[PDB]
Amino acid sequence: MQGDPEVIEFLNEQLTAELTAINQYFLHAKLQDHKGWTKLAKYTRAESFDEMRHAEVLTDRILLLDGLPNYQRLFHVRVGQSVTEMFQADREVELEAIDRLRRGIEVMRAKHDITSANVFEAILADEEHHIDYLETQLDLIEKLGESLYLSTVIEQT
Amino acid sequence: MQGDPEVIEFLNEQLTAELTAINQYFLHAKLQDHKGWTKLAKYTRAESFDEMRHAEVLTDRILLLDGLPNYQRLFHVRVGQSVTEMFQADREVELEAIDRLRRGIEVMRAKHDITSANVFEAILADEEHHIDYLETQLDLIEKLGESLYLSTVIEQTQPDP
Amino acid sequence: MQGDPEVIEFLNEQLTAELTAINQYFLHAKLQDHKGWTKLAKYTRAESFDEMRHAEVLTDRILLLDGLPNYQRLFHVRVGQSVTEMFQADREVELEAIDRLRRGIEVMRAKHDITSANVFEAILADEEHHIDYLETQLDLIEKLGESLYLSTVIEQTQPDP
Amino acid sequence: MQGDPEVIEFLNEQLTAELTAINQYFLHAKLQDHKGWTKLAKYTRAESFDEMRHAEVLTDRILLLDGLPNYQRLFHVRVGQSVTEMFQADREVELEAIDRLRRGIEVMRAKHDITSANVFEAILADEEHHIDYLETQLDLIEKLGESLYLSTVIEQTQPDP
Amino acid sequence: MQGDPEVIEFLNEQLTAELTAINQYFLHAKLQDHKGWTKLAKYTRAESFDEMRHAEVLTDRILLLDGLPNYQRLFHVRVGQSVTEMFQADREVELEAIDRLRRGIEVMRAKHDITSANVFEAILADEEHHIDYLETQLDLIEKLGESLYLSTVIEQTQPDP
Amino acid sequence: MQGDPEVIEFLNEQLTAELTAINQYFLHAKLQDHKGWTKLAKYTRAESFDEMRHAEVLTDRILLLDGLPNYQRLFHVRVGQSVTEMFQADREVELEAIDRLRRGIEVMRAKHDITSANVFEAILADEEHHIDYLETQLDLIEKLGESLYLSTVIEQT
Amino acid sequence: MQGDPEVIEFLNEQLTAELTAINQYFLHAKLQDHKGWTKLAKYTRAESFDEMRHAEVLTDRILLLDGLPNYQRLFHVRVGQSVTEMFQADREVELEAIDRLRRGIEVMRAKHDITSANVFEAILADEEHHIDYLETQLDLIEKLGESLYLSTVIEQTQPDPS
Ligand SMILES: [Fe+2]
Ligand SMILES: [Fe+2]
Ligand SMILES: [Fe+2]
Ligand SMILES: [Fe+2]
Ligand SMILES: [Fe+2]
Ligand SMILES: [Fe+2]
Ligand SMILES: [Fe+2]
Ligand SMILES: [Fe+2]
Ligand SMILES: [Fe+2]
Ligand SMILES: [Fe+2]
Ligand SMILES: [Fe+2]
Ligand SMILES: [Fe+2]
Ligand SMILES: [Fe+2]
Ligand SMILES: [Fe+2]
Repeated sequence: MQGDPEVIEFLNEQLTAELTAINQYFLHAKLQDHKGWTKLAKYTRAESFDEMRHAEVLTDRILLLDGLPNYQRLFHVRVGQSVTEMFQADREVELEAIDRLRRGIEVMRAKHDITSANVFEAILADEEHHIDYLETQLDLIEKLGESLYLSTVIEQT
Repeated sequence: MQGDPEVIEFLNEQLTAELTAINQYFLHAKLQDHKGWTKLAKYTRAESFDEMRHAEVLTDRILLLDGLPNYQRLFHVRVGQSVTEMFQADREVELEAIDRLRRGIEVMRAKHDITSANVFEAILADEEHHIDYLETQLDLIEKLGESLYLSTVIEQTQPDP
Repeated sequence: MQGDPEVIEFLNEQLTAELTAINQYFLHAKLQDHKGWTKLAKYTRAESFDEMRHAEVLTDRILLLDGLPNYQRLFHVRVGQSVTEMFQADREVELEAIDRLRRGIEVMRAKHDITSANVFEAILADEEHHIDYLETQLDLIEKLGESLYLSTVIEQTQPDP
Repeated sequence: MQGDPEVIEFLNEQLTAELTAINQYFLHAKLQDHKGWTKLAKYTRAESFDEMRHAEVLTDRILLLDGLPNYQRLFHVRVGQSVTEMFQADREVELEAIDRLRRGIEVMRAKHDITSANVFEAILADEEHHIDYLETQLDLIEKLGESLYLSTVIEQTQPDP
Repeated sequence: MQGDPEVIEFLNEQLTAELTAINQYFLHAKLQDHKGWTKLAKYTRAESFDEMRHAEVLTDRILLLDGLPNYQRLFHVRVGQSVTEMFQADREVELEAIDRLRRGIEVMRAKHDITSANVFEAILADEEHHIDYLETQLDLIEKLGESLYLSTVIEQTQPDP
Repeated sequence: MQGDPEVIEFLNEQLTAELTAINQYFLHAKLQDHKGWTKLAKYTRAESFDEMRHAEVLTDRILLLDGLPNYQRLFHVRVGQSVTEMFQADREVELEAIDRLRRGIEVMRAKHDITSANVFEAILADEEHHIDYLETQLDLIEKLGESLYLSTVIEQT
Repeated sequence: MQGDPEVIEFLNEQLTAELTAINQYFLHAKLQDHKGWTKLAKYTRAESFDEMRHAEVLTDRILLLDGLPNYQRLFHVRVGQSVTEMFQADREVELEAIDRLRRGIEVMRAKHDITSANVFEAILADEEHHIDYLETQLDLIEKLGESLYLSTVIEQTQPDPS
């Protein structure tokens, strides 16, 4: 088929965000593992792979609509140094996704591309779950302090 | 059969208390899980299911006595915000249960409804065990502080799915 | 995050409806089991547990939106005596759910809370399935009569336990 | 190869009859399942799939004879509302099949298309079995009445899915 | 319940389209199998069974809305003779489906029948996937030619049993 | 028992055709395997063994009717050289069977030897299936060409 | 510890090349699967994941040397439309890899960071294996033609399943 160019622009924009999220989450995961934050890195890594699944779902639909998936562009990768900064950086990415998905759902349904809208709806629910994890961990960091929090994730390995 | 009206009232009062405890314990479990207090939420949730079995036992006995089990009323559900408040609130529920069940057992045996008394006797021992856990946790919180205590119950997961 | 207050009001209203439905369906199941309506009670009981799943899904989303899930309020629990009344009562509850869910999906989508809308959309499909079961059972009762209908659900079992 | 045009006309006519029967039996099964006539719907559904096997066998033979299988035409689908009407409608379809198959076997054998005749002979035996089931169920409905008969096929299940 | 007449009409129109697609896809699968296009027939046949599940889902929803599912009407079944014509014909069916479903979803949501809309939404995604395969195969045929393309789907078997 | 001599003549004539078909299909199968037409030879060989089953069924009935099965006579074995010729030769054999079975069914049923008629009816359906395979392959050869068709059946072995 | 800045610059440049290759190979695999070139897409995809291992090995070493792995920069992603173009594009990426790794190995050994050199030596052999496959397929396409070659990789499935 051939999609609506504005719908394809939306898919490619979210695709750029996922590729950005993949790099950010993967690098944070490697930073946390290297700092010895074993249990936390394991979670961040899996979040990275989930963004890859989002990228592949978007790519599939872009191709079905006869668009060219954008694998060249990246947004600015946020790199945190402390555990608090890493969660805050990753939360910022998911907050931009939310808005980048909400607006896309309204256009896609207005232009009747319901299947593309549902791709965004599913990603939106996932991103909302992840931000909930990030904000829950940040609340934990505020209550426990960074050291006590970090103490729960390190592993003699 | 047809129960003694005062006995059925005692059973229905405890049933109201269980329905309240189910909601209170379930919401505390969900609140703790949402705050990332993983291992603690698992325990609070299981306690919620205990009160559900208590509710079903009470309901069974009321029907056998030909009464109408009360599924309409709730007492005031106490919602804590900190971990201490949650344990204190749930302790309050179990304190009233312990008082209500003991008074009911004496009346039920006085009116010769021995089987109804034994239902309360079984629930009472359960409620006493639960209050013992709550008071034990509160003692741990006082000794360790909320943060160190919470540190032992968190797990990399923290979900709302 | 923080939801739109009207959206949370919708979620909390439906949560109130589910908690009512849980109590109504569970009591009907216990009433039916006590009357010896064995196979029918098994189904009504399972319907109760489905409403618990609806309640838990709603509770999760309310917490994610930083609201306070309402475990204090119940609507009026409708209690039937005959099989026909029980089905009619449970049908009335699902009719009110279906109306409120349609209203919420439109508001949630207009305010862009698509994830909350989809939570309602899934519950709505379940409630529509359930009302369809109730109306089909009601049609059977009209065709067979209560006695002949009840004869298909009786089983050699005990009342209490 | 290339068949006798009249033989292919016979095969295509029966294929039209089967495609009609598939639709009629499947819709009756879905109608019966929706009314809660569970065990009866399972049987009617299986009857539908048998007619699909008849359709596929006929289609294969038409292609071997280099004809064009007719998937465009349907006869009038008879839709009953009561159980009695549904059985009467499905019986009417099998009566017309049985008459046409006997006519085709004689023509096919006279024109020496023995393999086509045997395709009809096998379908005829199946349709005769099916009409025998319908008439036996109809006799039961007359003896028991619709309500008592329906009571033997009801089951604790859902309408849709 | 009782559906909106326009919603039930949309559902029945798509149901007519599925019944047409089932016949069209099944006959193409049988025609390809009879021509020895073994691996391709297996795929076309499976697509036929997808449309049957679509038909059953639509039928289920129409009955829940108290409509009469239309098992009487077929649209024009498009029959190709070459491999290209068959893919082009089946693409045409999916083009109309995609148009019909999108218009129906907007109306169904406008009339607040959200569950009916979601049935169409699920079918739409399936139809879009199928058209994507058809257009992909057509591109392969244009690049390779019919003969080379066919060479990849033939197997020593070529049956009509 | 004792069969009708005309019925036994029919059985023995079809038996001669099967013994002929066995040799023809077997030799074609060996020719195709020797030319490296691996997947095709496997099919032709199995068709050969099916004609053997026909021969045995005919022999059994001839013996039941107290006739002497003819294992001495053969019709002319057609040997093709190209793939097209082999299919055309085997199709010719099955076309003669069809006619040799149709006429036999009418006589056997007229003379009331229904069981012998049914032996022919079963063979007729099998032969009709086989000719359908032959004509389908020939149509494939016409559409693809001999080389492209042969390319689908060869095996490094 | 702390590596030599020039070594870390070499590692980060190869890391950029790997991130470029992951995207390039993954998109080629998705393009080929979407065109129905089933068996070939399977191969290109696996090549994408192998480049992911290279990135993870490179990231690990950069972190050990207390550098900041660069996950921000990409080289130009080459997207071909025909099969030949896709193979030619992927060969171009590997050709730049071979040159960069050889200079890095010599510098890394001269500066006594032998472990970093061996990381490059291992990747170097993998890239050479991959280039040999690409040139072999390109030779097959030249002998067979694009159409005949493509016929050997297609399978009845050809979707965009998600
Ligand atoms: Fe994502
Ligand atoms: Fe209790
Ligand atoms: Fe309850
Ligand atoms: Fe519910
Ligand atoms: Fe609950
Ligand atoms: Fe059908
Ligand atoms: Fe039939
Ligand atoms: Fe069929
Ligand atoms: Fe469909
Ligand atoms: Fe032999
Ligand atoms: Fe034979
Ligand atoms: Fe990636
Ligand atoms: Fe690499
Ligand atoms: Fe990656």
